[PDB]
Amino acid sequence: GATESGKRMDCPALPPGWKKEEVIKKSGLSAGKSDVYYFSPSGKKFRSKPQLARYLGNTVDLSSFDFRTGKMMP
DNA sequence: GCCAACGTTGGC
DNA sequence: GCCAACGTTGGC
Repeated sequence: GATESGKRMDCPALPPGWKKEEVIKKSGLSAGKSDVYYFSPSGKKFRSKPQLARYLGNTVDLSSFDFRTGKMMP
């Protein structure tokens, strides 16, 4: 489910077609930690909440959006 | 030229 | 001291 890594998965808190993936760092000082990425319906990758907000504009309110989990967490 | 994966760091 | 957010870069 939602806490699987290495798996592209729907993010139901975002508009239709958005997906999320958690990538485990393979090497270096933070090996084993993770980065979370989002993918637009067109497949473009997004790496931060401000980046999502710039792109989505007023079609979403990301104020309570938790980037790491992909859930709204007021 | 693109882009995933690394490391950096300002703001907290 | 941590980490959200991003810049850089080698490998392609």
